[PDB]
Amino acid sequence: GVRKGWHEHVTQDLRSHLVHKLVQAIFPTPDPAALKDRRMENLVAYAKKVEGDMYESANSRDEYYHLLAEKIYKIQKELEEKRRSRL
Amino acid sequence: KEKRIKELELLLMSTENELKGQQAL
Amino acid sequence: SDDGNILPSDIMDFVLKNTPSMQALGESPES
Repeated sequence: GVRKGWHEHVTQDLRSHLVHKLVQAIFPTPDPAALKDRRMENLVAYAKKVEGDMYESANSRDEYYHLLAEKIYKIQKELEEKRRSRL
Repeated sequence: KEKRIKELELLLMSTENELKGQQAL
Repeated sequence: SDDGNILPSDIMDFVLKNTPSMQALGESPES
């Protein structure tokens, strides 16, 4: 028996845009040229690996989103006060 | 900190509504 | 419960370098 029965609700468009939106909060970049630089490919590959691990860690689409958004919350709001507190 | 927290939490979970909606239910 | 990492060192260093902010000066007490 396996509780996972939610993969059929997902789309390739959702997968693509959620990987993209993961990257936007993992590192917002200094300027839009920094999204195109070769070092951002490491950030992008890390975001792809995280997306797949959070997907595999979930028995529902809601739990998958919750796991994505909690790790996004950590990565964004930890650095926003450890490195950007003065805003 | 609250507006940007709800903003971050919503920013991901809105994507399925942006791409394929919820009017089917 | 646990407190394990989520941000590998190679990717961490790239986000750590870019996200800070700084200031500068060059005054003197001389007259």
